[PDB]
Parts: sequence; C-alpha cells; structure tokens
Amino acid sequence: IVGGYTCGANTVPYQVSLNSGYHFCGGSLINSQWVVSAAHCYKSGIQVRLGEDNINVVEGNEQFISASKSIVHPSYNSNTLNNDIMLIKLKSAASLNSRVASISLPTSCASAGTQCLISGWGNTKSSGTSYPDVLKCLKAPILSDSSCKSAYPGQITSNMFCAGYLEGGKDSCQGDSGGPVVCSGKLQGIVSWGSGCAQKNKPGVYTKVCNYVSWIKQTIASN
Ligand SMILES: [Ca+2]
Repeated sequence: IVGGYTCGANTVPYQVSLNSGYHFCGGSLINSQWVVSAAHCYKSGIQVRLGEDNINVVEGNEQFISASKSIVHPSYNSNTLNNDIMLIKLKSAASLNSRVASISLPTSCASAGTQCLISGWGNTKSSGTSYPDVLKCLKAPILSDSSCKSAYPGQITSNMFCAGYLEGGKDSCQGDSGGPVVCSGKLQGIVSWGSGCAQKNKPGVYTKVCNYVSWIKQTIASN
C-alpha cells in the first residue's frame, strides 16, 4: 500500500496472508473454512495465516492453517486478468474471535463514489522498494466506469472496477494482490492489477466480486 496508514493490530480481522515460505499475496476470510484471493496469486503449497499484524513476529493471535484445495475461476484469463478470483479451502476450520472474523459477500454491487478500505502487506513506494512488516490500510473511492476505461483503454472488462486517485500518490501495489476491498461492510473487490503503483492517471484495478457471488456459493456448497 502506497500513501496509506498503519491499520492497528487485528482491526482488519478478515485479512489473511498467503505464505509459501514467505508472504506473497493477501486474501479475505469469508467463513470458517474458505478464503477468497486473486487467481494470479495461484501457487502450490499455500499456508493461510490468520490474525496477523506483524508478519515477521509471532505475536500470539495467529492461526496458521494449510490449504487443502485451490480453485481458480473456470474462466480466468491470465493474459487479460479477466475473472481474477480464486477460492482456497482450509484443511481445518479457523476459530472465529474478535481478532479473526469473516467478511460478508455483497448482495448488490457498490456505487461509484463509495469510499472503500483496502489493506495489505505490499510495497509502500511508487518505484523504489520498501515492504512493511505490519498491516497497512488505505481509504479510496470507486471511480466511474467511464474514468476507468479512459485510464486503461481497451483493457477493462465488466468484471473489473477502478478505485483510487487520478492524481496519484495513493494506491495498492505488488504484494497487496489478492487482498480485500471492503465497501459498506461487504467484500466488493480483490486487489488485481494496475500500471505501476500510485502513478498519475493510472488507478488500481480490482476484481468485481459482486459478479461472482453465485459461483462462490455453489462452489462452497459442493467442496
Ligand atoms: Ca505475526
């Protein structure tokens, strides 16, 4: 996260870290046994880390649970990042408490102008490189589809939305990938892509979760 703030330990209780010997992407806990992330975060050998603040210090509220199964969206296209969404099943259920909690799925899609909360452990610099140990947060608005398509001509599908600031300075970044965009108490996006981080006229592009609720519900009901 570029241009954000330190969240506070466990104030984002649905945030997870995906670890494959190192933190590599974020995710969102949607019930005691399932995590939502980005399909471009796919790898074999994922351990899910819940209740994290400092990802380099065991502080005592963590739960570390291996993945039993990964499910990339059937229509995921890695060239265009269309349908950039994956489900991860945990080997055992998490214990939900004040520090580890699930986030609701949306019933309707979020509105342009809504201020959302984006979080993660990704790079904090534009170019240059500095990775935080503690979770970072950013408030950012949903942009109009018109402005999104103007920023990224020929590249935005109906399964993507833009959030952030056309002036630059504040954005998600590499290592935030897979993490949540929460708007009005629901998971409305997944950190997906963008041109650089926090560059003028190049806002963040997010997977539009409201288009995937049927797929999520049917997949959880069968696995
Ligand atoms: Ca920790």
